Amino acid sequence: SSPIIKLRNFNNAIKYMLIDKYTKPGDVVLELGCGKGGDLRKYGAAGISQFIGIDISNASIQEAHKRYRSMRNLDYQVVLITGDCFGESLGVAVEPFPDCRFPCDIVSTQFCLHYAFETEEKARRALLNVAKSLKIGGHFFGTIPDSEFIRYKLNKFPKEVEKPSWGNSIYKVTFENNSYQKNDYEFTSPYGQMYTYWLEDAIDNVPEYVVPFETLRSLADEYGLELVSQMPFNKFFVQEIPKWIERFSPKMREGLQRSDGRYGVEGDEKEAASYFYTMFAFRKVKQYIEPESVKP
Ligand SMILES: Nc1ncnc2c1ncn2[C@@H]1O[C@H](CSCC[C@H](N)C(=O)O)[C@@H](O)[C@H]1O
Repeated sequence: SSPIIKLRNFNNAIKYMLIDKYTKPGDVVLELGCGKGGDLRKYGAAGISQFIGIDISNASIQEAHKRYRSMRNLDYQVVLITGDCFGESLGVAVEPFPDCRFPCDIVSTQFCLHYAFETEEKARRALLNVAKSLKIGGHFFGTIPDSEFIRYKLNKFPKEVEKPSWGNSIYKVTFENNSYQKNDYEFTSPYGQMYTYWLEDAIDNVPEYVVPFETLRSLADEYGLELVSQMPFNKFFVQEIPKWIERFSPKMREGLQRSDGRYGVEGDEKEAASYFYTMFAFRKVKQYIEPESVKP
């Protein structure tokens, strides 16, 4: 109905499309930054065997527990853990939860990996956490702001603007500084490139960090993860929607359909959801061995 509701419907559609594209029956899923568990139920149709949700917010995990408790137990085991997925090794978080079945098949980071790019140390710790958790042949997928859209918008500001900002009725980005423009329209470093993000009734002016996708790809490769797909939300939706029209309920279709009959978003939610964000998927191709770790 409202632009922000259509954004939420669209992003939920994206997550269904992403999860069901790469997740297989029987998979063990590690959901990092799982929040209140809003995607827990999206794995049911995929037929997974175990969902491990980790989030740094104990309040969100408590709410995840409460929402799961009122649910009848699904066909998969659910493990919900309060823990820092980006600034600490995952072993600390999951050690009290021996039911976790590692190595897993899927690592999912939905709308959260960009918080790991606060520093190189945190970005590397997050990606090592992802890589070490996975089987060879496992997949790492997720959703982050598209650095190429961010660069496109940043490139429009003259160097004199001290705090480049843009948005529309439902979102706003405010960069901490103009170092990008002063640096001939390139980030001075891949990490800690901070902007405050506002999303109506979702994110209340919280700092987050650009994820220059070439750096995410380079780091992933260093830790044994090969890019399978990276697509802005609008192009991913176009690619997947032909197989999903029949799967969505009537109300779900109605909440995704435009007046010209196509499915997707228009208006302010078009930029806020379908341009601002990209999906990605990596496959683990080799086991990372820490440099100089093999001793006599
Ligand atoms: N270092 C960190 N470790 C784990 N979770 C983190 C984190 N930094 C941020 N988060 C979590 O990232 C989440 C972003 S909100 C997205 C929640 C969920 N993945 C969904 O798509 O609905 C929040 O729950 C926040 O607490």
